[PDB]
Amino acid sequence: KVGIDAGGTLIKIVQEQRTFKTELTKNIDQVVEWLNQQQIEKLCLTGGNAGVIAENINIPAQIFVEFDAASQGLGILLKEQGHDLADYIFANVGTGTSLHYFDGQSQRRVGGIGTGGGMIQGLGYLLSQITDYKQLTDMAQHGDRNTIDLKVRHIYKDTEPPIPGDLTAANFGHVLHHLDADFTPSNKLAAVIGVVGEVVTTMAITVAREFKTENIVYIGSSFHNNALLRKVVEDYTVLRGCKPYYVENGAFSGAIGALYLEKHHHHHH
Amino acid sequence: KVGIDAGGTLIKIVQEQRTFKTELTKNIDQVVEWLNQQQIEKLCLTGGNAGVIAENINIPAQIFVEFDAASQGLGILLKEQGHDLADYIFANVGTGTSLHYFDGQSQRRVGGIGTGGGMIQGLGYLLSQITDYKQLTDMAQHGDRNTIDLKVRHIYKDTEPPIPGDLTAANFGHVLHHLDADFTPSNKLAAVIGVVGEVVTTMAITVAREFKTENIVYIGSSFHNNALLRKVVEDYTVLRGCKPYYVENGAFSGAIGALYLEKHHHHHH
Ligand SMILES: Nc1ncnc2c1ncn2[C@@H]1O[C@H](COP(=O)(O)OP(=O)(O)O)[C@@H](O)[C@H]1O
Ligand SMILES: Nc1ncnc2c1ncn2[C@@H]1O[C@H](COP(=O)(O)OP(=O)(O)O)[C@@H](O)[C@H]1O
Ligand SMILES: COCCCCCNC(=O)CCNC(=O)[C@H](O)C(C)(C)COP(=O)(O)O
Ligand SMILES: COCCCCCNC(=O)CCNC(=O)[C@H](O)C(C)(C)COP(=O)(O)O
Ligand SMILES: [Mg+2]
Ligand SMILES: [Mg+2]
Repeated sequence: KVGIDAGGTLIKIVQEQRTFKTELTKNIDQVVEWLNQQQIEKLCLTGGNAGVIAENINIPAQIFVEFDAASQGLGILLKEQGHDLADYIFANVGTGTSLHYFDGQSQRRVGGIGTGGGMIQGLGYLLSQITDYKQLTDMAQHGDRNTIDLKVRHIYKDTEPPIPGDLTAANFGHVLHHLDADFTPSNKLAAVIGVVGEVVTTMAITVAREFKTENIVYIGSSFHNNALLRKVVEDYTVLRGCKPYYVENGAFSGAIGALYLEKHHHHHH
Repeated sequence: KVGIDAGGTLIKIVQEQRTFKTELTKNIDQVVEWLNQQQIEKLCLTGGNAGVIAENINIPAQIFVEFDAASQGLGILLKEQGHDLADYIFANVGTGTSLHYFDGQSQRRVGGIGTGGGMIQGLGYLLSQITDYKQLTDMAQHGDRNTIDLKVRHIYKDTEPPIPGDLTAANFGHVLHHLDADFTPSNKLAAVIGVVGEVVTTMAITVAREFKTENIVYIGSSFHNNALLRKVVEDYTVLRGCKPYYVENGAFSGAIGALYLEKHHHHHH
């Protein structure tokens, strides 16, 4: 069997040892072409575009809701990778961002936000005219956010501030103080990644506090080829007294979960 | 006496009936010029740039921390305007955004984020080259976000989604699906206001849930001349089962609070 998580931007495919593959959601027809060349008895599907695959191929399919599939696959990966966490927030930073509290037994969605990988690509395109994901993310890595973002220390100056001075006070809030600066593509893109990372993290640490867990597990393809994003998120998570976890193949959590859920759907009473 | 909240972008001045005035923080020297033409016995100061005013003029001054000054002024304005709220979140959407829980007696800061008025101006400048605040905000009001923002309904298509289809899934996440669109200045600016409003609101409703209040009071100068921002925030607050409140002269809460705190600082035992 095959597990497929057909998301808003990427289609994640898991073949069973696991073989991992991705395809762009825009190229969903090419996934169907690939499937038609395999010897597959059943599709285990999840994600927003699961229905599009199912209706376009004659292989029997079963669909699972992404939140439960992602939680189940993530729980499997965490254990494989040596983590025995009692509870955690997980933040699925996909095309958009979905936040979940896992209490040790099951997941509940506790929030979400439109700041995620889609914004990185879209706002990154508006600021740089780069459409290629590897080019965009590579360009951002070494950007300097200092002429773009305002820190608390910039507002309070010689007065000791009421919250730590190094914190971002206003994303893009320094632009009007640097109107003669060279706002390079790298610098602008670093600031896009900065705001996305800071928003995701802020929401994750807030729901971590609300649900009384110190653990925050970050998954999603948005971290791929984006070490800057991983650092923005890791650093701020630690600053706010929580423990960040990244997961090898975590972006395939849903696909793994779909396979697992299909397998255990069979029972009787 | 005079109350002055010298913030990151605007200096809010209250003279006592109240007279309200603003000046750009960049023009802080002109506030000092104005002060030197008045007959003022004492300055009641708050905000990040309070120290700059105090060190540049010979009028006796007392400084108050903005969070307590804002809370106190807001509590005064709410009562003046007929609201007797038992508790509430207040979201101070200034150059950046600071979030507070007021339990009926005092405030505590419960979060914050760099998505606020500074981002509107800075990212708005990067996308439109407009520096004038009235021009920028006026241009945004009637922008169409539909080719820029991705909704849940766009990902899930003919499948009923696990969360409501009209929700923003990814700010700027539709850009790559509309690469031949005319991304007009109005449309781009509406999307900037959209992401700021949605992030602020998301954080406000999350801490409202955490601290068990249905009331969210929004203050800050970021709402001035920005009906779109007010609508984005109001609508999403209501959708998430909370009650939004806007306050006449709410952006002057800190200045009013500074005057009040100075007046009642005098006591003995
Ligand atoms: N090869 C790639 N092409 C396009 N986007 C990519 C790629 N690798 C990583 N990404 C990033 O990952 C995001 C998608 O994350 P993912 O978790 O797969 O979301 P979804 O389930 O919505 O498809 C993209 O918006 C982009 O930021
Ligand atoms: N006349 C104006 N000039 C510049 N910005 C304005 C003006 N009116 C409203 N704003 C908006 O209000 C924001 C500042 O809000 P405010 O609550 O005064 O913050 P601060 O206390 O940091 O100065 C600006 O970033 C901008 O979005
Ligand atoms: C009108 O909209 C007001 C603001 C809504 C803000 C909150 N938005 C959300 O919670 C949706 C965020 N996005 C997500 O949760 C995900 O992108 C999903 C829609 C679940 C789709 O999953 P994926 O394709 O993996 O990103
Ligand atoms: C390194 O930074 C990591 C991310 C930090 C994100 C959180 N940032 C914050 O909480 C600061 C948000 N901004 C604010 O609270 C306000 O702008 C203040 C700094 C209090 C200044 O007040 P004002 O001038 O009125 O906006
Ligand atoms: Mg996904
Ligand atoms: Mg302020």
